[PDB]
Amino acid sequence: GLPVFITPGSGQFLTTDDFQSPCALPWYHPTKEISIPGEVKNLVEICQVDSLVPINNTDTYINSENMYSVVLQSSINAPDKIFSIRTDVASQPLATTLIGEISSYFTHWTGSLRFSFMFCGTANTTVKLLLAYTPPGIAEPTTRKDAMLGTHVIWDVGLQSTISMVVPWISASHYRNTSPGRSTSGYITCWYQTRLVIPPQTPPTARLLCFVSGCKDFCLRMARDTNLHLQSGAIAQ
Amino acid sequence: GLPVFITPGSGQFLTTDDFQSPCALPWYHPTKEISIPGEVKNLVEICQVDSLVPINNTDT
Amino acid sequence: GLPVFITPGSGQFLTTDDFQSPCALPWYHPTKEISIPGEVKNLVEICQVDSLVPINNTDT
Amino acid sequence: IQITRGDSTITSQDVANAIVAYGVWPHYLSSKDASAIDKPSQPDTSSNRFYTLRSVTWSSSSKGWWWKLPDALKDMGIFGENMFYHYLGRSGYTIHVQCNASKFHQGTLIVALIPEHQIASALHGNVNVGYNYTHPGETGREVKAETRLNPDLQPTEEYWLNFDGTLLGNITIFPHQFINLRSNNSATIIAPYVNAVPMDSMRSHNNWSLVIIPICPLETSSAINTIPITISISPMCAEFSGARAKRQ
Amino acid sequence: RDEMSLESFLGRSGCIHESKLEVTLANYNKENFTVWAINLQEMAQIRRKFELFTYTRFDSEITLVPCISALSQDIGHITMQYMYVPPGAPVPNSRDDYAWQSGTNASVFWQHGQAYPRFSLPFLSVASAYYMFYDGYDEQDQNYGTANTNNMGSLCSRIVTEKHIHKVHIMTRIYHKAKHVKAWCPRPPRALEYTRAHRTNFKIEDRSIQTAIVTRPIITTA
Amino acid sequence: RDEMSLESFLGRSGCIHESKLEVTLANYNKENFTVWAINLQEMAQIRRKFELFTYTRFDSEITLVPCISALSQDIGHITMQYMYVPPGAPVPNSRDDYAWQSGTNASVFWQHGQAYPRFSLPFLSVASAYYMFYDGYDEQDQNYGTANTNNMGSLCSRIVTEKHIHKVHIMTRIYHKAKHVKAWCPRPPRALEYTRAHRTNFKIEDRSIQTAIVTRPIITTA
Amino acid sequence: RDEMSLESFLGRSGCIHESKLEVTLANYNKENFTVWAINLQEMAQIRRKFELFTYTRFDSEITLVPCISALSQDIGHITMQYMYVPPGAPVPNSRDDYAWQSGTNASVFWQHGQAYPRFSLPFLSVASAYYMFYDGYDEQDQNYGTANTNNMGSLCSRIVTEKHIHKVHIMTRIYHKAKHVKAWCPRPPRALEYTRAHRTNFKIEDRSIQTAIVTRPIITTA
Repeated sequence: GLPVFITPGSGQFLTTDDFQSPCALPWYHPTKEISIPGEVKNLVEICQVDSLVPINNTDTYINSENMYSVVLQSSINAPDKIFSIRTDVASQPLATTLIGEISSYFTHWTGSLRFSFMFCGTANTTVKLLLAYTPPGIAEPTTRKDAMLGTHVIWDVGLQSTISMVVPWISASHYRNTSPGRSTSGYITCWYQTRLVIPPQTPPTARLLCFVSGCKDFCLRMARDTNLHLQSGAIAQ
Repeated sequence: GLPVFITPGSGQFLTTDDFQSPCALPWYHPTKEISIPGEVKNLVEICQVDSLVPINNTDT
Repeated sequence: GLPVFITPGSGQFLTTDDFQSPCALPWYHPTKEISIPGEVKNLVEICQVDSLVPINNTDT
Repeated sequence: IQITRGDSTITSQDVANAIVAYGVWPHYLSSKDASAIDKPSQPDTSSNRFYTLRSVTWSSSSKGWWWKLPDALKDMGIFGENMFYHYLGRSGYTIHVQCNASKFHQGTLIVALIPEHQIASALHGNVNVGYNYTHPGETGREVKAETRLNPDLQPTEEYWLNFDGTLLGNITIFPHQFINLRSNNSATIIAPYVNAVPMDSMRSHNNWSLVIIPICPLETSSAINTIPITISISPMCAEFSGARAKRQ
Repeated sequence: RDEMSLESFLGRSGCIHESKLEVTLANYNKENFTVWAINLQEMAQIRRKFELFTYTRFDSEITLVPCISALSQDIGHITMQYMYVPPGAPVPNSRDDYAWQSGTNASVFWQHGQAYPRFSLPFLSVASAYYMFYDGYDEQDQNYGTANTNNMGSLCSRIVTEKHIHKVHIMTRIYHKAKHVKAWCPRPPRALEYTRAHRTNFKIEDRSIQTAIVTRPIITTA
Repeated sequence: RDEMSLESFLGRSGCIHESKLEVTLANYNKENFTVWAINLQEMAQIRRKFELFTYTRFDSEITLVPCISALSQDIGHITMQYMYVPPGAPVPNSRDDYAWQSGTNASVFWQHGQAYPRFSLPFLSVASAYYMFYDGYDEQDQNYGTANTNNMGSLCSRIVTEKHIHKVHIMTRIYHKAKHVKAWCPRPPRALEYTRAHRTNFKIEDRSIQTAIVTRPIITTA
Repeated sequence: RDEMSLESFLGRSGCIHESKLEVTLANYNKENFTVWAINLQEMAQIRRKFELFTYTRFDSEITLVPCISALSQDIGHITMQYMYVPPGAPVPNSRDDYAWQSGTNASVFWQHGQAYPRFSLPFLSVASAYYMFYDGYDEQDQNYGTANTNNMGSLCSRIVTEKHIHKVHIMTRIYHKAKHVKAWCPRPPRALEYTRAHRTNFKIEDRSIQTAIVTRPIITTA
């Protein structure tokens, strides 16, 4: 009939192939589709959702909602530096957040992240927090001064319980490896510009929340298996 | 001749497949068809026919 | 389906062949290309570059 | 302002800065999606009003609360009866969570509406959650330390794990709203019906599940150191099918 | 963002089930046939991925990789019969049950040295999607969590040859691939080990709850 | 309603006949060949389906699935010859009968490791349809029920190789598939067990007539 | 000059790696799997050719040539599984590691008598080209010369069958072919023997530096 020449690779089963295959139920007409709200089409949709960062991941608060908040003091003797976290999507604490989890399912990432903060204090409690970003390459600041000498924000809580700041994408290559780096990672440091000021008969302390999501330019490439979930159990039915 | 690549599934016999096959009697011209009354084309035709329900299905 | 005739040479692996092959990472979008100076396209480019001849190739 | 819907009317709802679950507004079942070809009509504004549950007490030790819909409203006048005297039904809601506090109170709540919120059982082994405990009614389910009965039937108490093995703090992937006392004191969520079928047995399947976790503990210097959380739910485009004789 | 599409994330093929069959001499029928209720929740990695959404819909591509092993006495040529039994149809319970020759079921015969078998299945549920989670109960108000509309059928296999049987082992890796995928209502990722199929249960006996969150000594030092 | 079309209901393939052939040493010819008169009434399930109509017409697709089993002494390579003898043509009665090389018959050779044989047959009757039922008699006024125009021919098989024969068993499942189906005059479904081929007989010895109708104690309670 | 194009010079296929696997009886898992980090610098001839440029970019075509050798006791039918693990993904470390069934990796199954396996890989680096040379250092200021962006993944292989294992040897020649090649910044050809991978080191112990330059007695006589 028609002269054909078989090519190297024929008959092989490549788990990542893409060919047609006979339908086992050719006559069956599948149930119609209906309108279910919330269709997701791209994982980026999930990455742009702010999720709480377990900022206070110490042994004391490890398995409680307290691992998601930091306690701000009003006493004059609390250390200037409040908390610090690396900016690599896959590094702790970010790792276990929404964007962190989806990122752990890929090998290359790129883009900017958006950190948002919420002051869980009283309506009369005011304070000035210094939120500073440190580019990759240099070790995180050690004093309020050094911190404000770099890029930062003097956030005045009274009158605005929320604020966001965008960490830019600074890298040699277009996309960077999904695995956490220390010398190749940035830092987010929070400092007391002033302590908590409050009127009489008011809680001397207040909590602080931290959120994170990717921006429009956030993107992932080359899927791998997440390492945030290790299954070593029965899974008995 | 023409470069081809064999796909997973080739040579298999899927009982629900649908492919052509050589005619064993290529020259034979089958008896013509005539008009027989009552052609059925869909089982729904049979389902729309009222039938008695054995309503009194007791042992008696 | 479509009558085919296998030609002598099928299934062989000729190290100098030229056929397509399934991509193992079909979804992966490779890093964009940037402008690196000095692209070479033909070895003749290298042959037209004067180079010193070891004219005095003695043991000394 | 005040949203008056039916013979019920709740004050303090104000502007419309509420969230609309998954961006879809509650709608009546379209004939195209309908199960039994189409039904002549299903227009009934009778079940569309505000049912206000008893206010729950938020103390400095409160860990969380959750209700399941439609379950919570199984005993709420018309809606309740309707879902009891019909085989199938579908409905959207307008949940309205608000708490009374002063500028001298501080705290934060996460009010999330979770679809198909399949709870996890408390114990280890081959156990499962029992019907009675996932259908607490309007009373809801409070996170307690006390020991309960049919323990192997009881659902988990691990609120920080969203009661289902996921991490609280990722719970924001569901339609939600934060209630930061020093900013807002109420949240509102308008959710449409969500399921893989047009209608269902309201008795056996709870589509939505309203969860309320205090992410930032309540603190205050007032005499009574606790505030109330009031919840008002209003059915949206409720539809029913397979009606049966009542009062029989 | 093309690689971040559902098709790319869930549409990859993975081994959803390992099926071993051993030739037994005592009785011809015995339990030589193997029956497995199709379920994509058996593999944790695969499960966690799908459980990222509440509802999913998709077609399937099953590929079979048979691995024959002969301890001794040749028996090189054997014919295998893999059969797919649709949801609701009766499953075989003997190597010679009638099910094996029924025309409503789909079967594919494979004799060693043949290309790996492969076939497709359309969206099977009676609902418009598969439930990844179900806050509902049975009709008996029991077995809460699992959904009956989610049934996908069974994969069966029997050795067709007769006496050439010399106690040989048969391993059949079953690869599944979700095609034309659609998902609804994203949920947070599973943070703990799975313990049961069709249940979000996570508590393990005499073991502390362990998350992916790694603890540090002080929060001022990243 | 597409799946409720005749093509969907009767057009599915099923195993209409199992054909076993065993190597016998005494005589080369013996009865090594196997002859089977094509008949779709042998399998109850398949029969009841077709007997849902009075007259049917359709083309056929025969697929052969050979299963060789070697007890011992190798003999791995053997060539099989399947032959189709049209209605009215003489059937073979020896492994070396002339019929096997005749050109009016259709034969297909199969050697293990080859794709399963398959061929098509056109509507064979001399009438315009096959009779599912026949309220008539023979020309001798006997054998009432069966119709002569309904003959479809025979499927034959012989081992072609010569002495490499070391007493090996051959199983050949024959799959048939009705194509381009047409049916006339629907009839009620068969309610009892079949007892004879080509006869509606239903009475079984020393056994009560048993229907599909399940009895209940009282008609006021469903 | 068409044959002097980069495509012609570097685009030819060559054996970049020899992979031997031997059946070991002590433990089923053992180290039966084989893992190799893809590297085109292992073969001097191939290396010198590429090292003619500073930066290169290209897609790849891997072809596998399996050579089975049975010392005794048959075991003729065995199924091989070759797997490609992308850069950064975890590599298997046991014959039954989970990696072998993961869907993010690419696997190809080969059973003897089948066409040689073959698949393609796109440009893998996170940079815009592969570095043939690197006047740079590690992040730790160590291992200068090698570039991390140059990682190309790993080729793994395991015997899939179970007990039919009768101590047989498996040789797998891996052929690679650079496709759609591009190169930048030509460099002089390597004049000495290579001594290390990823290092221009040339000094060999107790041996004089030997070039390709042949010496003559007098320069007035060609």
